[PDB]
Amino acid sequence: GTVSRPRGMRPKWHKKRIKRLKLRRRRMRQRSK
Amino acid sequence: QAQVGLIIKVLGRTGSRGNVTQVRVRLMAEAGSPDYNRTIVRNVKGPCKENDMLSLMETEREARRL
Amino acid sequence: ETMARKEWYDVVAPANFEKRQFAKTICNKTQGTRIAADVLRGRVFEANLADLNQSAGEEEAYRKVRFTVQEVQGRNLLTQFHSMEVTTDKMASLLRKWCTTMETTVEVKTADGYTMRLFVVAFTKPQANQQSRNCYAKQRLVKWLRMRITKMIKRRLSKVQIKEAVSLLTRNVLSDALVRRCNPILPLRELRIRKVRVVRTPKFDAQALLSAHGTIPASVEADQR
Amino acid sequence: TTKRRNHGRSKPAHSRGRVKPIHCFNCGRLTPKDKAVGRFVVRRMLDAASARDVAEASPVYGANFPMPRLYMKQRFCIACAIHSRTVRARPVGNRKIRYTKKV
Amino acid sequence: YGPNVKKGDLVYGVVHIFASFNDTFVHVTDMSGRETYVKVTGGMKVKADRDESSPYAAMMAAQDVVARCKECGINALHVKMRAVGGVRTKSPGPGAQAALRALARAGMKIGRIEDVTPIPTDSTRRKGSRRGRRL
RNA sequence: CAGAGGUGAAAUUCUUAGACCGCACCAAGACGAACUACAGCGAAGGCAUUCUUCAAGGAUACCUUCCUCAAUCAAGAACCAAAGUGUGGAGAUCGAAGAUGAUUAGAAACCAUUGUAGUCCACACUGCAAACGAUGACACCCAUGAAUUGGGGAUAUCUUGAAUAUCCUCAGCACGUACGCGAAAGCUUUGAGGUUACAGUCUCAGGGGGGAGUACGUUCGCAAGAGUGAAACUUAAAGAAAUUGACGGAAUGGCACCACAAGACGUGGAGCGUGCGGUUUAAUUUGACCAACACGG
Ligand SMILES: [K+]
Ligand SMILES: [Mg+2]
Ligand SMILES: [Mg+2]
Ligand SMILES: [Mg+2]
Ligand SMILES: [Mg+2]
Ligand SMILES: [Mg+2]
Ligand SMILES: [Mg+2]
Ligand SMILES: [Mg+2]
Ligand SMILES: [Mg+2]
Ligand SMILES: [Mg+2]
Ligand SMILES: [Mg+2]
Ligand SMILES: [Mg+2]
Ligand SMILES: [Mg+2]
Ligand SMILES: [Mg+2]
Ligand SMILES: [Mg+2]
Ligand SMILES: [Mg+2]
Ligand SMILES: [Mg+2]
Ligand SMILES: [Mg+2]
Ligand SMILES: [Mg+2]
Ligand SMILES: [Mg+2]
Ligand SMILES: [Mg+2]
Ligand SMILES: [Mg+2]
Ligand SMILES: [Mg+2]
Ligand SMILES: [Mg+2]
Ligand SMILES: [Mg+2]
Ligand code: NA
Repeated sequence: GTVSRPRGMRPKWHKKRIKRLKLRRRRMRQRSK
Repeated sequence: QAQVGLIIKVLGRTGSRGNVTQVRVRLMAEAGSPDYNRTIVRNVKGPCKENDMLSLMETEREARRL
Repeated sequence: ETMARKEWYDVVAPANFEKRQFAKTICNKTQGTRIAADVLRGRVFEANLADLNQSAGEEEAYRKVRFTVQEVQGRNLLTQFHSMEVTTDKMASLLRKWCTTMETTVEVKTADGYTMRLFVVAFTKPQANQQSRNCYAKQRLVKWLRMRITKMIKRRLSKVQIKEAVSLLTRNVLSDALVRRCNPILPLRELRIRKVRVVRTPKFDAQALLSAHGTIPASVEADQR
Repeated sequence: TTKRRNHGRSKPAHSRGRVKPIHCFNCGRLTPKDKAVGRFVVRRMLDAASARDVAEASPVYGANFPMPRLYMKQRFCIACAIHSRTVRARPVGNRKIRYTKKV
Repeated sequence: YGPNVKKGDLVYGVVHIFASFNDTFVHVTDMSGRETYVKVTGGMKVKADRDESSPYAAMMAAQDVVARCKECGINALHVKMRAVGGVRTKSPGPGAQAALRALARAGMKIGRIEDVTPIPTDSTRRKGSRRGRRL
């Protein structure tokens, strides 16, 4: 409990997902540069 | 050897299924004995009531209160 | 067999206690280069103060005393005061909630060496007509009480010998003087010394230990049945 | 939805910022010392029958001399306080009842 | 093997009753603690791991201790009780009371009783996470 | 001297090369129990042993000084739990990663035994928290009772100045039961009141849900990342507070042989009667799947 219904997964893990996505995109572009 | 004990009060049915009775028993011993009038809490199975008599195989164990 | 090689000994408290031959102990027989007296020295025996001073009352039953074995005299174990302590149950029971628990550590060396640490504990109390929900002490009064206790204990104990210091602590005249002279600072429910520990001993003296015990009672352990 | 005006703890908004946690007596969970459920327990070492048997064999203990007790300040996390029934969920009207003394 | 005292004189030991929630120790020493007379535990009396902390194993251990210490010559016992203490539980395990009762009933005299579980005036961090043990 | 540990029960692990346990010590690193509170201090983050020391900060007291010097904010600046980063140090405890043992359908988890990085210190970074009172700062008015912390003012008790008593007062953290407000939960001199009868002052942010605090650019950062921050596109709701039901491996109080306990007979195993289903058949007419199946008499 302690919270209302989220739209999808737990927001902290969704934020962790987006973090890993940003790190991968940064690595990709540093590769192309 | 078995000591004889006299049930002096029924404290209530113990256990989850209600098949055990918790009773207070006084050890019926001869006067001048260490266990004379000594009382102890025992768990009993079977139909029992006040002033019934039990055969204690051991007199050192007391039943945990309920 | 394990106990067939064991011998019995008497532990002897110093002469300022009434029950001289408190406690009994066993040790291995001397065998080879391993001498019993050489492992016996340094053993520490704990005893209730009420057992040692039978003529004392109920407060003595809450204080434990430890003695260390200086020397072996036949089957007697000559001892010196090691430590003293309130029992855990009594100290735990002395605590209340809505009051200040003020502790003082005092370190004082007796007139013959023998540094000791005193560990004094005191409690505030409400006054007779007080209606307040607590009797917490102001920090200035706590520091003043601590300073006064330190001064009184150092002055009283640096002047005397180890045996007289032990007599002051066990007959708790020092604690009575402390509560009498410290109550004007703060009203005190209780001021007691919870533990005394000898922390530094002087070099071993034979004459001083023999003067600590006076008339040494005989040990019958060595004699035959 | 705010369940409690005190938010389950003794820390008003402008009293202090951080209260150092303690380990739950039962599970070890870290709990702010204000929030934890604190009980001071004075416990007999033996029940009445064991006490009688031991006092019969003791020159120290008897009617004149009481046997020692156990003293413990116990602080519980909320889950362990509820599970051990030292504290129970209460009806909304009864939640404001506070006891200041032991009863 | 006993001390050379008159008949019925009280020769004291100290019993260290260590009742955790996993086991029970009944340990008799002299009053300095250095020399051990006898040590019997619950696991010395039961076959199953789950039974060593129980009152019955503790009582059997206390009976053994009295049996051996009667031939040692010790007949009176000062008592030291402890829980695990330290940074773990201060509540004694189930077997302390039973061991002490069996000591008293089997014919030993009881002297001073004291509770000596180690209490920190401040401690190292206790096992488990900040979330505690999660069952 | 034969076990100890650990669990729901175990096993991993330790142990006659003496473990566990016992007494007194030694060393090292953390931490400062009980007292500890709807208590104190701090701008916030935070801060509990003692003593000695450095600078501060607030309140109170004042017929001291002074004379508008203020309030609040882009820009700029300083501080900031934990985790994390760098260089030295430390390394007891606990413990991300990992190892082993259990549990399980599987179990990379929860549980057990361990254990690296960490956890602690100095110096330098990072600048994010449910960094919360989810409530910006300054100022005014505002009902009642019991309290509490510090300082003052006036006039019963105890010790020998300290504390306590009664009353008042300024400042502080709060509690219970008035207006008034609010969608309500609730708030209430501690406003979320004094607002459609809408104006004391300054300032930050918001404008249906997602996409998304994502992309691109840029600044900062050793890095991790931080700050700033869209659109295409998609969607009719998302959301809030309360109400009544239903449900809960939540609590409490009761109850039942269509429940169990103590039991007695059976059934499930065989043969056979009967009903139901499958297969078959030209058709094997159909209904019914605890509350169908010797039921549709
Ligand atoms: K960024
Ligand atoms: Mg819930
Ligand atoms: Mg909720
Ligand atoms: Mg929300
Ligand atoms: Mg006060
Ligand atoms: Mg809370
Ligand atoms: Mg403050
Ligand atoms: Mg905080
Ligand atoms: Mg609470
Ligand atoms: Mg659970
Ligand atoms: Mg074991
Ligand atoms: Mg060894
Ligand atoms: Mg070890
Ligand atoms: Mg402290
Ligand atoms: Mg850090
Ligand atoms: Mg770190
Ligand atoms: Mg380490
Ligand atoms: Mg570890
Ligand atoms: Mg699960
Ligand atoms: Mg583990
Ligand atoms: Mg929008
Ligand atoms: Mg059949
Ligand atoms: Mg039809
Ligand atoms: Mg039909
Ligand atoms: Mg039918
Ligand atoms: Na909060």
